[PDB]
Amino acid sequence: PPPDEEEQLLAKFVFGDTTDLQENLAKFNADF
Amino acid sequence: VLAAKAAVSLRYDALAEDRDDSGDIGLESRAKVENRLSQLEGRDLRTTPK
Amino acid sequence: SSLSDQLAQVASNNATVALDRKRRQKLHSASLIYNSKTAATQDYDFIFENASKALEELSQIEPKFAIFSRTLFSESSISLDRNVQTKEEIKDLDNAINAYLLLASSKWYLAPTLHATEWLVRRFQIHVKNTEMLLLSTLNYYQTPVFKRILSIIKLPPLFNCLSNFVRSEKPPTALTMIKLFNDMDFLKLYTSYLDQCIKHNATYTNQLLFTTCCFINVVAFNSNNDEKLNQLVPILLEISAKLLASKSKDCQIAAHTILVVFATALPLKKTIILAAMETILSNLDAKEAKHSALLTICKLFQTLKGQGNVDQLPSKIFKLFDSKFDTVSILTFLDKEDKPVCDKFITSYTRSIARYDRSKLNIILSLLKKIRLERYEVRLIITDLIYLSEILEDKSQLVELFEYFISINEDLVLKCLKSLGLTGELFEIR
Repeated sequence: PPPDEEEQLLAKFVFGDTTDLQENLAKFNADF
Repeated sequence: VLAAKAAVSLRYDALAEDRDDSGDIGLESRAKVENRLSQLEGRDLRTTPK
Repeated sequence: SSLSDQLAQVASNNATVALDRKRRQKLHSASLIYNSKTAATQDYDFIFENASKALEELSQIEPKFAIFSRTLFSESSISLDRNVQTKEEIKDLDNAINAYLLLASSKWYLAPTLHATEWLVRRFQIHVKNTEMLLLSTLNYYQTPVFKRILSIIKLPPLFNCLSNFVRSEKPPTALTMIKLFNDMDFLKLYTSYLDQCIKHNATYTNQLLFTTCCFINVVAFNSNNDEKLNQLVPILLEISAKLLASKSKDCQIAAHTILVVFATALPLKKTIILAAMETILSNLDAKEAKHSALLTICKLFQTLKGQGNVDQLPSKIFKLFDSKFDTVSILTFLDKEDKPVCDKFITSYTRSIARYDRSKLNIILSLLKKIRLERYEVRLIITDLIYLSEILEDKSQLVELFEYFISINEDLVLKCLKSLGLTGELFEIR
């Protein structure tokens, strides 16, 4: 019984999840 | 500086029988007056430390 | 050290971490538009909604700012303060902030940029936490009062120390302060680290770039006497010129061109360094608008030097690169300009390089040599190599018209070098 991503998508806003947000913080270097 | 160049400009206008009537000598003056102004604001009376 | 200085250092370690509530009403109350009584009473969410309200218009101007909505202007990116993060996370935060700063450096006349970066000032303390990129991305706007506001808010680093009298000032910082800011050496290592960062990221726009060349050029203006300070100033400017020419951009090309022009005209480099300059200039001369500048660069460049081998022929790689990026008839058009700028030391050096590798277009040389009144030794030094191509290259009618022109103009000069090399009647026995 896994979560989906769309229940994870409201969990990511509701649980205060920053790990995906830290991923996008750590994602990019010289993107052009 | 303007009152200087005014004497150079007015007498270019009041005392020239052949005349372009086109404002060049006044603009030749105003370019240098603006350049004195731009050199003058370039200076600063403060202390600029390194 | 003293205790007090060892403890005021811990102020610098925690200048943004507000512990007492007065430290919050100091640390939150400074921002880019709002007065500090109204800036004191701003909720984070209220500032972020204005941040997105400017950021959406910015992202719609160009899509490259859309990615900071994914990370920096995320709705989840409100509660996170910097000091709660690890330094390895803080490095990526600074990476995002820096890449945003050189990006918005172009768009800074817009009140969208002022309303967007003010939240970043207030959410990430970038007036204090990363102020070197804040100032280096926004250094050219020194007349604009948005920057003048920014000066009253930035914790000034030691590298930007000319403006220690200009934080919380009325009148804007003057043009001479930009030179005295740039007249330091290690400041220039920061400006390389800015411009080289903008080159690989290809975020290089014209107005700031013109301010770059006007500052670097004024540095070599200020170092016209300090030749030893100039000799430690070659590594900082010629690196910026070289890495500038690796750009696709053409304004960057003419920027590096101005750098090389004013640098060679202020300090005579070695000839081989000017050959390196020619290789880097011509090896990226692609677009049209840089060619008119770049021709005058070499026109200045070969005039800036003097020595043994002053007008010697170019290397075959250099000459073939030059005759790829220009034609013959490019210079045949250019020498017949009414501006007619003095490329005197270049033509007499380049015709020899025609006369050794190519030798196919000396009618072109006849056209070339009637165009410009050259220098005295120069024409003689061309005529010696043409004596060499009389002797070893098989004699042809192009060279006959060449030397008939050279008897029409300065026959006695030909007589003197012929008394130096060969004989006179033997030159009649040539053709």
